[PDB]
Amino acid sequence: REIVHIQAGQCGNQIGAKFWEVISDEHGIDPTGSYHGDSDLQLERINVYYNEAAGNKYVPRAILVDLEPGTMDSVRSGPFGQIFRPDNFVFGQSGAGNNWAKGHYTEGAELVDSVLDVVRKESESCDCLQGFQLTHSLGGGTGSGMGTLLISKIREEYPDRIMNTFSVVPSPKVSDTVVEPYNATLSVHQLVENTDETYCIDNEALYDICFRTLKLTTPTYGDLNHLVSATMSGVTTCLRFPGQLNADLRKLAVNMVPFPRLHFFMPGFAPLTSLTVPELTQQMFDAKNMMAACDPRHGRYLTVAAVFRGRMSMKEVDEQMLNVQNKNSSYFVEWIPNNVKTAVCDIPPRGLKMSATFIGNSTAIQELFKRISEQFTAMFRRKAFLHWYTGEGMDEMEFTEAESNMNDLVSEYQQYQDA
Amino acid sequence: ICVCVRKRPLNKQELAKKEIDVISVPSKCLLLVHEPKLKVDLTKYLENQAFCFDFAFDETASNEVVYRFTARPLVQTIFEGGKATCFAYGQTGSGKTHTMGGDLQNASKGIYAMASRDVFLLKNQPRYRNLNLEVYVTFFEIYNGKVFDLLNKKAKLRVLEDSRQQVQVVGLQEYLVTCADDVIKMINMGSACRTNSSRSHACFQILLRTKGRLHGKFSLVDLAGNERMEGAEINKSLLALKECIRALGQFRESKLTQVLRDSFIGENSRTCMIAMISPGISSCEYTLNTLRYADRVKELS
Amino acid sequence: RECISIHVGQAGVQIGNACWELYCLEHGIQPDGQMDSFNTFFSETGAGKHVPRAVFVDLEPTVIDEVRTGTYRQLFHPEQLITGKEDAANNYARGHYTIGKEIIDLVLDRIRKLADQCTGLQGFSVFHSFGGGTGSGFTSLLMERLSVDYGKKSKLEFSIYPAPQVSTAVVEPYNSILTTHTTLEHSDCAFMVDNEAIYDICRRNLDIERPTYTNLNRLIGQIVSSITASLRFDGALNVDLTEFQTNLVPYPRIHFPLATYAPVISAEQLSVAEITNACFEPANQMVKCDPRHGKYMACCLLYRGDVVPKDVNAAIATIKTKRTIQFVDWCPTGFKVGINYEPPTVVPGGDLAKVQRAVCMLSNTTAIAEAWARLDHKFDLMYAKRAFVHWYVGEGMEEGEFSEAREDMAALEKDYEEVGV
Ligand SMILES: Nc1nc2c(ncn2[C@@H]2O[C@H](COP(=O)(O)OP(=O)(O)OP(=O)(O)O)[C@@H](O)[C@H]2O)c(=O)[nH]1
Ligand SMILES: Nc1ncnc2c1ncn2[C@@H]1O[C@H](COP(=O)(O)OP(=O)(O)NP(=O)(O)O)[C@@H](O)[C@H]1O
Ligand SMILES: COc1cc2c(c(OC)c1OC)-c1ccc(OC)c(=O)cc1[C@@H](NC(=O)CS)CC2
Ligand SMILES: Nc1nc2c(ncn2[C@@H]2O[C@H](COP(=O)(O)OP(=O)(O)O)[C@@H](O)[C@H]2O)c(=O)[nH]1
Ligand SMILES: [Mg+2]
Ligand SMILES: [Mg+2]
Repeated sequence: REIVHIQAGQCGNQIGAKFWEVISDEHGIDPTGSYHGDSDLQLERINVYYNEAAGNKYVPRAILVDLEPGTMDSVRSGPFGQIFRPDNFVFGQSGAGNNWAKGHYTEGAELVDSVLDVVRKESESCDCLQGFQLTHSLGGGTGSGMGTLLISKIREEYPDRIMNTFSVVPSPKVSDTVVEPYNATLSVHQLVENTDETYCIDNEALYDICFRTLKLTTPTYGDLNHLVSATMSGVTTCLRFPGQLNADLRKLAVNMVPFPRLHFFMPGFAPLTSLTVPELTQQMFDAKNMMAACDPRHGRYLTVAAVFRGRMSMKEVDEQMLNVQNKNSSYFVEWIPNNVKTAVCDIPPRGLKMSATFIGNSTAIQELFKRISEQFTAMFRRKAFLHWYTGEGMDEMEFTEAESNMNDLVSEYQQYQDA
Repeated sequence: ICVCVRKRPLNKQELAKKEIDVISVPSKCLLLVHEPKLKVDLTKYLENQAFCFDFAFDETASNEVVYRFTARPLVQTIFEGGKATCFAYGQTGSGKTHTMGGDLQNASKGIYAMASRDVFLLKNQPRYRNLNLEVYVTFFEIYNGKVFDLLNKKAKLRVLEDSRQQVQVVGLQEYLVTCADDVIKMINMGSACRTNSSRSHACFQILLRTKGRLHGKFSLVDLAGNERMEGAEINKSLLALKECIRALGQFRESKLTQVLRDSFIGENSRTCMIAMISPGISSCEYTLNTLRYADRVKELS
Repeated sequence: RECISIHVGQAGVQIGNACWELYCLEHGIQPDGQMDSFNTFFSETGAGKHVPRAVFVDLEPTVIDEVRTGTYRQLFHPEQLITGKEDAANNYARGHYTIGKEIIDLVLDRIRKLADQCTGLQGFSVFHSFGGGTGSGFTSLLMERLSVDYGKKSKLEFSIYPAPQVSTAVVEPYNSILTTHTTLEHSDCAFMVDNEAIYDICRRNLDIERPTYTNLNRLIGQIVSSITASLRFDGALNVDLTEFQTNLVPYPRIHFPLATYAPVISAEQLSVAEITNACFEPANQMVKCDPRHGKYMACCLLYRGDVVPKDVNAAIATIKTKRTIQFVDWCPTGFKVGINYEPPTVVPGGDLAKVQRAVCMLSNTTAIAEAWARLDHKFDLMYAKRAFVHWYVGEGMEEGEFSEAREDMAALEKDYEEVGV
């Protein structure tokens, strides 16, 4: 029915910025101006992602948050910099963090209200608010710590509506901080409690896709974001476009998450880099093509949701889609009936004549949580860099309490490879 | 793991409304449900179903009799240094509180009291005298994922869990008792400020300590009705409880199972489940639900 | 944000004298005065000059006097150069008690005069000798008091571990043990520099039969430059102290990382893979010992100059294939790699040549404790007869403080060994 979009912390801001300019050109929107493009559809549900202001203009329902100016002015003087509403930006000024604590308590709390009070304006402006979606990183802190806070404070003011996040889980390769595992674990715990669905964009997976399968040597933060950015458009398509489903985003939740513990989705895309259909499915269901460092093999799928794109015959899709869960019919939990649903839309993405994307609630995701909990208990062992948080006000046992909650999540996913 | 069922007699209200008693317990381990049914053509018949438990108590069984075959055999477990738990499970009005806390009111007539009585008797026995143990008691309730100290005026407590995963309930008040009359005073106090009717989980504990260390612990639990969307927390806890108990003889966590975690993980731990049943025809679907849950629990023995 | 340098006593002073000169050359500041980023270490004073955020202290003039003499005379303020008439005498007991007390209040206050024009200071980098009069004594006292006036603010010491040949003093080992005891619970991370290791590198590499102080210091200068660098340039490697140490020390026990400089080669291009290869070579360390023996519990690579990660990677890969990896049980396989594009500038009449690219590698090994032994033995063996103790009791020290200090070194040597698998 209508969604607001919070976007916070260097990674989040950069990630979402590409998202925005990517869907904007899908809908045919200028840096400010409105429509331009012989298509007609687009506008039906443009409502959903764009509160529209004075005259023509389209301005996205987006809130921009950070704890240091730089990253924001990167957007303003950038791609679709002019597009966002001016007093929708919320600067930080003070020290960033790159330490959870700072963002979820001290330098964080400081801002919260001034952001919360702007989401409050956007929301109450909405004719019928569907929920919020936020982009941020789990490592570092100006969005992994303020973010998990922002959401802890959205529920409470909005228990009602649902919480959606795209969270980049960090890795040992392509990382700026030794502490990431601390920041990661500390958030994972928070996400588990206050969100309905969370998409995992693993940076380990991400790097692997660029170099391990794309000849791209030094992977910028750039061609890497291009992956996430394309994936994110694929994942939302059905809520921003046709008249096939409609996607209550709550329907999406009620149908993808069998168990309360908000289960985390691993996404996957069809063609890539900066397509026969049988060729498209074979790829979209390949580990070598997941957005999270996992491998659905070492684990069953709870429920899967796939969404195609471009002029192609569903007759073939429904056929191939059955042919996957057959040549692989052991990897689809049999205690949940028609647990794999496919949606087709006919408006091609950027370049690409054909395209597909994939959403998967798979117990293999366990693998991901295990590997961050591996460098965590591997450092919190002989209390590592911990004194950086102790100092900002946190308690020693708030770490064990997080670690403990997290391992259960592994001990639950591993419980459902049952029968 | 021991699983029992207890049928309570029809009360005044039910008899007055002319409720039919559809429960029979023909032997000490067999419970019969005379389920009323209609054929497609509206013909009335009975599908008499049979359930077997370690112990099945009929409407004439008193709390002392029930206690003797359920929690009594677990007291020794704490003196042997183990962790015991006894749960009262069933539908609203089935007799859970009446069994654990006293008739209604009268603390002395309930399992919490009776168990305490035997704890003082055993500690004074030669085989245990030389243990030099001190007896402590606690009483708390769990409501909507929140823990409240019933011996410290519903004070809301915090529950933390390190990485090693043991849980600790910060602030829970432990009271020293040296007499059954002491325990009865803490039970009255706690029951007087509990959130009769379910809505919470009640948990009265008896701890044994010697020197900085916990010797043994017995957790007596008065569960919330098994039949305002808080029923989600109640159902998750009950689902969680079942898997924890079954994991004992071999998740999707909840507060209840988090707090009682250490009582299911040890190798020297025992549990008893008492399923309460309201005998009325109008409660037949609630009864079958209680019985089938019970079946799956004992299924792990 | 900001960053104060303190140089106490001869060695301290002279070392800094030489790395404040490499600093100037790096950032191009004509001695006289002028030419953020460069602001981490300098305060843009007057409407011209650039001046360091440093303080120099010695208990006799001599050394400091040559500073207010040779060019760079103009570079500092007259106040940042504190001097003290009466010597340290060569015994901690004097520097820490008798002769120190008298000058501590005047130093302490001036360094605060420096920290006052610093919106959100960061910490202090302190340079001092290990054995040696005021290097051991005064330092220890400074640090105690700095901890009182600056709660959080980190303290990074650059210590000079003494060695028989580049002349020491008989009592040296006492002094070293002594300071390193008091001083230990007050530093966050310290960089030890073995005078034998530097004397050694100047022989095998620069080819000098008789290495001067002025010869040694130049080399040390470079190691230090590469260490700080990161937080002077700025957006590169180890940013804002904290994340510098958070990277090397896993245990409060002040851990002393082992430093190894890249290509040292005399004036009058080495491969990226090669200099990394020279980093895992004992003959090129900063503290004579060997880690093919002990274990590593945090490795760091700090590159400078023309370098793409593409190589740094393939250099690491092959640096593990036919080598003594030996990482410790409970700790990843570190390698926080940091590249600082800005090329390695060297002194003009210097003995080392300009180089296309240079590496730094800071590792916290257990084998660094081999130096804590070499010192204890000397100390233990002299103390076995109160060898010179009476000079310390003389200024007013307790015979107990000698026990109580070696007592910690017994403990430290235990901890170090205890971290092994
Ligand atoms: N690397 C290096 N070591 C030095 C230098 N000057 C002295 N040393 C060493 O420092 C130690 C002696 O410390 P000193 O600086 O002489 O002692 P101090 O009390 O701080 O200075 P004084 O008051 O002059 O006695 C010995 O280990 C010497 O080898 C130097 O310029 N460079
Ligand atoms: N065996 C029994 N004999 C006589 N009365 C009983 C017996 N069991 C229960 N009752 C009565 O029936 C009611 C149910 O009591 P309790 O209060 O024991 O229910 P629960 O605790 O079963 N109910 P709830 O708290 O709603 O989940 C009370 O009024 C009791 O006094
Ligand atoms: C009067 O001038 C002298 C003054 C001193 C020393 C000395 O003997 C060489 C003198 O000549 C007679 C001196 C002495 C003794 C030492 O131990 C035997 C020492 O280590 C060191 C020294 C001399 N110092 C050094 O060699 C410092 S590297 C300084 C004190
Ligand atoms: N793919 C994606 N990941 C990023 C980007 N920037 C940082 N990351 C990852 O996210 C983690 C923290 O991001 P960062 O923005 O620095 O944290 P912040 O202070 O909360 O804004 C890092 O450890 C990286 O692994 C980005 O540009 N795109
Ligand atoms: Mg009750
Ligand atoms: Mg001296």
